[PDB]
Amino acid sequence: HARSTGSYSLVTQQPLGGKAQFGGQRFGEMEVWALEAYGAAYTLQEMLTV
Amino acid sequence: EFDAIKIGLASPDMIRSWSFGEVKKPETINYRTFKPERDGLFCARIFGPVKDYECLCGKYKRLKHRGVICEKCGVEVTQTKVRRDRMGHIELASPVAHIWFLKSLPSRIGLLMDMPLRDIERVLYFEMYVVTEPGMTDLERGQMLTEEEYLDRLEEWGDEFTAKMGAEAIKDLLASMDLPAEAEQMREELDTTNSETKRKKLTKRLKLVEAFVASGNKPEWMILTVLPVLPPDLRPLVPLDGGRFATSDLNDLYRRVINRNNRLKRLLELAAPDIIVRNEKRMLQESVDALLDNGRRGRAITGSNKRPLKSLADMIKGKQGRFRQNLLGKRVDYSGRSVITVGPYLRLHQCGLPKKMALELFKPFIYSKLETRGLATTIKAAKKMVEREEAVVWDILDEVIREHPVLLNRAPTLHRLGIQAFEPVLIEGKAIQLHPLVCAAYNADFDGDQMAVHVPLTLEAQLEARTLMMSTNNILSPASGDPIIVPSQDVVLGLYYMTREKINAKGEGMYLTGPAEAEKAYRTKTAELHARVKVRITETIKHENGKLTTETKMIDTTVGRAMLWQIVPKGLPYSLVNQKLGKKQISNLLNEAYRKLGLKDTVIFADQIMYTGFAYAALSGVSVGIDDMVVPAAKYTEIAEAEEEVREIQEQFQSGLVTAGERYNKVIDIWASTNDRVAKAMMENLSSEQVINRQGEQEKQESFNSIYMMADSGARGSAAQIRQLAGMRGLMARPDGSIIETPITANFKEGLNVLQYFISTHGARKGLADTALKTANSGYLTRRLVDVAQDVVVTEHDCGTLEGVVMTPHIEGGDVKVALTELALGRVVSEDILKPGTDEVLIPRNTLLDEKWCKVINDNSVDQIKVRSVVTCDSDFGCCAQCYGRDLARGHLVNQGEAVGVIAAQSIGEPGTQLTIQAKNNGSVKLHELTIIDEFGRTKEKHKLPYLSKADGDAVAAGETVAGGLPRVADLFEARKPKEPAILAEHSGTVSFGKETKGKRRLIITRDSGDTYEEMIPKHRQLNVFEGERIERGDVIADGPESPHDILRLRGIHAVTTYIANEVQEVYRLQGVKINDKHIETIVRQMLRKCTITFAGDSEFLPGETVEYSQVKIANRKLVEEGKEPARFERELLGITKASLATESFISAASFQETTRVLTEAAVSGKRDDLRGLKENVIVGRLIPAGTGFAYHQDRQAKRAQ
Amino acid sequence: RTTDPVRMYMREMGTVELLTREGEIDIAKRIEDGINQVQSAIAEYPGTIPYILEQFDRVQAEELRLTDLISGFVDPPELAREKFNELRGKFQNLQLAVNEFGRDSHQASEASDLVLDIFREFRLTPKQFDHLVETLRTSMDRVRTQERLVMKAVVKKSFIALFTGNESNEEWLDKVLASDKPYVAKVREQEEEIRRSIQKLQMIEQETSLSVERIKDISHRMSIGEAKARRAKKEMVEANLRLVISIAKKYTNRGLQFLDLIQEGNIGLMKAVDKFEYRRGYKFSTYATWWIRQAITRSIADQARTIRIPVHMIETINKLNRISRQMLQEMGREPLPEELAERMQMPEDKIRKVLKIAKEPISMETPIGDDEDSHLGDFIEDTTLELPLDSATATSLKAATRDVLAGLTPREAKVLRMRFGIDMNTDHTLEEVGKQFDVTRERIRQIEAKALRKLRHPSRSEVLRSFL
Ligand SMILES: [Mg+2]
Ligand SMILES: [Zn+2]
Ligand SMILES: [Zn+2]
Repeated sequence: HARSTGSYSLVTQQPLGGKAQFGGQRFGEMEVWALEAYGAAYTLQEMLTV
Repeated sequence: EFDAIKIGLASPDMIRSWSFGEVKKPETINYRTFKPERDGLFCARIFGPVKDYECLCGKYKRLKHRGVICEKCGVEVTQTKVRRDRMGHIELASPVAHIWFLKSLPSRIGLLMDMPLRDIERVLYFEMYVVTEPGMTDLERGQMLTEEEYLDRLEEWGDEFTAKMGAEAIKDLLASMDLPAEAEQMREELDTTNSETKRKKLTKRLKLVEAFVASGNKPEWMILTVLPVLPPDLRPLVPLDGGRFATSDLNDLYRRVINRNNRLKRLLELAAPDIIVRNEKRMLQESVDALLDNGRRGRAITGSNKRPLKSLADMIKGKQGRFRQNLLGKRVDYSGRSVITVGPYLRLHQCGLPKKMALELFKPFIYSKLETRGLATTIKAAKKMVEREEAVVWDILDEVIREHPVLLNRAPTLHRLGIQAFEPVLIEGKAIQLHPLVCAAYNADFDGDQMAVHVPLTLEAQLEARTLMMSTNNILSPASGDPIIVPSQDVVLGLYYMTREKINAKGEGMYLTGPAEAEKAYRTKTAELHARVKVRITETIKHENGKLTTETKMIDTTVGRAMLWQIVPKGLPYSLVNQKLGKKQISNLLNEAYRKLGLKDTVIFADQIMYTGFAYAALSGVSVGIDDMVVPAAKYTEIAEAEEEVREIQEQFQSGLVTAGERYNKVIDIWASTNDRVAKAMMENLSSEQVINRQGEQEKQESFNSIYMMADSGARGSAAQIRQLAGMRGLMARPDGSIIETPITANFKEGLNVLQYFISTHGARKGLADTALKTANSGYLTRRLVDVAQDVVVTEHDCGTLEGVVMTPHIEGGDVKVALTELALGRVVSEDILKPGTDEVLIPRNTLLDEKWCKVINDNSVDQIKVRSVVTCDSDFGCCAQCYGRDLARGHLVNQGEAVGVIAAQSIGEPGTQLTIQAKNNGSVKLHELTIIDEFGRTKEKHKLPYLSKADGDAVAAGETVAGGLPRVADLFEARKPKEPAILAEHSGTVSFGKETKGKRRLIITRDSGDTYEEMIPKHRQLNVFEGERIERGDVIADGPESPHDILRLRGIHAVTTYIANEVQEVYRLQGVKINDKHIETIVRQMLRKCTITFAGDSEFLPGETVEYSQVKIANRKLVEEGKEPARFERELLGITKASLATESFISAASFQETTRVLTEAAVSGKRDDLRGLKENVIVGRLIPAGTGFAYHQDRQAKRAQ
Repeated sequence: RTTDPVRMYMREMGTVELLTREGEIDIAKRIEDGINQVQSAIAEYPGTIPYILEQFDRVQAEELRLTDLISGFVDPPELAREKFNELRGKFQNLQLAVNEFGRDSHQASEASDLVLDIFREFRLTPKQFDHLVETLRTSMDRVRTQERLVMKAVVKKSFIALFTGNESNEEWLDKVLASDKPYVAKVREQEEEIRRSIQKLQMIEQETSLSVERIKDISHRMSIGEAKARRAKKEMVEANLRLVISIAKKYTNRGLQFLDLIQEGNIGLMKAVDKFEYRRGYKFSTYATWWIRQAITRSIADQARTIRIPVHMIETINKLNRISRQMLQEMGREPLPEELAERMQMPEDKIRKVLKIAKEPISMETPIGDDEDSHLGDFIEDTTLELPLDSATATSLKAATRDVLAGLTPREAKVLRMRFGIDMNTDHTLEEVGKQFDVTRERIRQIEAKALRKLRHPSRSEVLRSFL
């Protein structure tokens, strides 16, 4: 599965989840901890915001 | 745009100001036109238009009429998204108490008016009256009157007094309070009070009153008169496929509130019995509390589908709450996922990416390049060309992915190596090809595992991926500093096979010009891989100072050893290759290459090592067969002997010579001995063979058995598994824990029978379920560590502190557990390291102890040193570079902005799944305890001294007789109290007995000033102290486990730091996990963050108040600058959970857990959050103040300064 | 001891004893006694009788509804006409008695109580009843406000002495002006305000012609009558609370909770008591059950659905359910919509409209799959959003048409911009496009058409053709 831009949630305005919905992968809390440990502030901001 | 978030109570005027209208009806949408109703929950006049730049009646239906309110309908012609922002309000007929401020213990209302909660609920539930205005009457404010008593005192007095019932009475009591007068009253009484319990009660009440008066909030705002109403698009009512409608439970809760409010308004017009109106007010209160927090008051209301309705608090809080599901983690675009295969041809910086995945992920980039180089006129032309999958699209895709790194992730992400950056190579297929050498970092095996791929978009993200997260940069484990790219499995097996030594192999004794001719001889079938030859080796050594010395010699070696030398980089000794290479040997090769050559040479060497290992493991032809499992002939005879002896001991038991328990114990012992002997016999038979040498006799050689080679090389398997295959399975445990007497006398070669397999299943199920539960336990521990230590970032270079920690080798008996070189590698020296017995300064202060200085210390026999640590740093926020030292993942000094706390938490939490007197040396004897010191001056034996062959200073010769893992760590990090703790000497003084009061005993101690201190000791306590003895502070009175709180209170910071570090490292080292102590010290520093003030002084601190230590330090520095009395404090140890929940930021605390309590306390106190840590900036989408963003935040800290 | 409002409410209504037949008779007698006290209080008002007389004058001319005038006749327009002419005559005897023979004269009082007796034999509609009570209430409240303003201004004993007869008389003002106590100076100043206040009394009194004592007596009688009636009704409903809960027990689990049903039934009791009649000899329970039934049914039809279904459609759905019930039980399978329409004598399209009308909305938290971390609300799209590809297309088209229009002579380019609204808030027709330089229609049309065929030229339209 792969996705560039697709559907978004009604309330949270976030990408959906699952292959059937052409969703996006989840960047959970542990991923954010890993990015913080690396120091990649800009990649983390990209994932959170844009 | 904003620099802080303020929280506080909501006044009715503020709630009205937020609102764009008043919701008057429970109507939602029409059943035919599906349009919103006027004055409903979805009213377009209150919340905004349903269609972009349209109005309900449809007269103004273009952007020409933007901002014009239609006169026929009232809908403002604007965007629809305003329905996600505009709020409404409900004017309640009767006041209603807020559930959070009432039932979240401790009750803020009850604390404020100083009445028990049950009394307040009795008034609220309309059961008893309360006097609001006492007037010229003996009645007092807040005293209860029942209905009968209210009637009698109404006849007695009449209109002189006022008594009310319900939330209105509480509102009048709250509004009638004079907060400063009450505060002065509590201050005076506290000045003239003695009881400690009443001290605590009035301390909390005074804190609440002072918070209210300072924050500007008014207490009566805890009772709601106007209720805010959420925007409709956040509680949508949407058509599903098939014509069905989907709604949120908030709609039902709001409808109930509005219906009951309207009914109450109607009942107050059609003047009704007081009982009916009272019941309706009860309905209104219950409905409002259900809407705000369902289930707190009592029975949770359910829907037509018979499960509780989800309230706003449920939207806000929990694992499913907005904080953890949508703010701290998100689903992201430009992401994909697929199964992972193995790419043995890849380089360390490369990953195989499928073409279709790259086409989907990089689609905007492809569109951009097609538009730029002119084959696509517009964006639909580019879209059509990509959809049709033309060739030029493939060349464009190659050009976009040419040097754009991608991020690969595998869940669970236990540490930062679980996400790494790679250069993609487009491959045909649907599976991601992963470099083998990174699998150990990912914990990835190719049995169905899936990985996620992310595309960094902006230039900053790309350069972060290339510089920080790229696979070639992360080759050292941040937890320990060891290489994490060490080869495994087939690489190890091939390097082992190629470097083995065979007797009388073809081509023995030959003379070879170098590695090239060894290769030529092997390829020409002149000599074998395992022939003993003499080879000319040219070897270059790079010394510590950088000297390069090259020299050639003839060495007795093997053909395979020279062929492997062909790929070894210059600068390394040949002794590293001239041996059979197991896993440890290859790891040592890589570590030495990194230590003496650098990074690029190391990655090239690793790639060549893996290529060569794969090639020669393929060429070896190693295979497993049923004949490779040789069962020793001694096993059958040993089993027969054990069975006969078991018959003999059964006979002895039948004669009454021995009891049942003795019989069980020694039968277990004999079967254990039989298992050990069978294993030894099988190992001895498996590990050797006899060969014919050149001169013709018989010689002993190490075996080339496939299973033996598999086990000995370290590729896969250990002695236990070969024992299970070709020896005995051994004793197995009953599910309760007991060990069955009869073992399994069969291995897996002849096979087990039914009962043996059943006993095997007994333990297999236990193992699997234990793993399943321990995974979750470790995950929760890691989460807790991350939230406690998240705010620790290297903020300075040098703090200018003189404090330090004393470091010595760890001794737990007659042998060293770990040397001082391991403990000191990477730490900065705090106090000057003088040579023992000399005043010369061997090592200056502020020096990083690298490998060379470690060797210097080892050579000069230094026992005790002093180094800086994180706990002793004086930085106001975070730590400095020197107190932390080397960062293990990079090898140099830690840079400014590294999130050392997250690294520490991940390092500690990752290995959680693997978790579950005669002298022996020559030297002198010293008494402190007992210490035996070698002649060099190093203390090598530490032994207890219970209350001796040699006295103090007497030399002792060798042999002289002088005479549960993870729960433990979790309990230690929360600073739990032991169930039966050790009783410790509170003060230094002379002990004395006391009056043995019935129930439990008392003791007294006389201090140096003559004061008597009394201690409360239980009866069942084996006291160690004796009367007339001056016991020091820190001495043990009753033996038992030691509470860390007592250690901190009576011994100091260093003592508790050492205790925690030693116990957690004992647990970790038991299982063979190596974690540096600086991580644990970071966690411990986060445990020491609060102080209780004992002497109030003149600073704005109350006695017995738990405040932040950094704030007190800053205030004391200011007061010393002003020459005023500073505060006296005691420091507290707090558990990771309690320290996390007591952070200065309420956003982080609310996102951690216990959201209701944190939000209620912050709202009452009027707290302000400055967004200083990582989690707060993650939630608001800002750059984290760590790493690349660090500088940015510093700039803002300058701008706010100016 | 308990937190459920249900149990506390039962504790509250269980403390009221159950009534018998004679209790109902006694309570009804108290209610009517209060009602006729109120009616007698209303009748003693000079403007009340003329209102009834003119209402009868209008209705007897066959111009107004008869029910709106009166609701019944007390017996211890065949008859209404005779009774109203007799009432007119009795009122005329009172009118003659009013002032010519003397207010204190026996004629003015005898005719007064006989008019009271005549008016006691009348059952008026509550609407104009409450209208007259509201008028008297407003006048009496205004006199209270004026009196309290006067008392606040003056502040005593002298007013108390002269309150009985000289509360509004100018003799009180003259005596206050004559008084020379130390505090009368400021009072004399306040006299100016009081003058206006007493002036604002004057028309009111001549509107009533009753001075102060008479209106006070009427107000006291009204208040005591209304209080007695209210107490009786409250006792009655507190008695019948148990019948409310009994009947409301039968309509649970229909979207409304038990206590909402109880409260609606309570409103039903209040409305039933407001119009109970014990001359008819039936017990109270029989009449009250019907009204409480109506309360429960109307409330459950109006408030038990997220999407309201009108009452008529509610009965349509219910009776469709019942007919499909009977058909299913009579044939043995689910009846097809054609047979249902045949049994309803309604078109099949209406049956399908009713069947599809509105099933209750599903919750956005319904667990899908065997997961507590899965809800239906996590799979709902945002269909209102615009794809980024379309946004890029819009921007690219903007740039392309800007270039094409810049490839034109300025006048026709600006004409086309005005006519189509490019880079402009509003679109314009030929009129205001002419208003630019010359106000001529056909020239603007011909210019726009020339520009259009000029742009259609294949040499300057390939960049725009790509947007089809
Ligand atoms: Mg796997
Ligand atoms: Zn309109
Ligand atoms: Zn420091």
